[PDB]
Amino acid sequence: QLDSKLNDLKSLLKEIANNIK
Amino acid sequence: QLDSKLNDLKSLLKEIANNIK
Repeated sequence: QLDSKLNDLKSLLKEIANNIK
Repeated sequence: QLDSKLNDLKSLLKEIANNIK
């Protein structure tokens, strides 16, 4: 479950990367 | 405890993302 939270963080950071890019 | 440190890193990266965004 903690790792799934980390993967959600990964999705969020990818989303912000796409936004800024 | 290491995972909590990783989650603190997650909070920091989210904060910088909000700052730049």
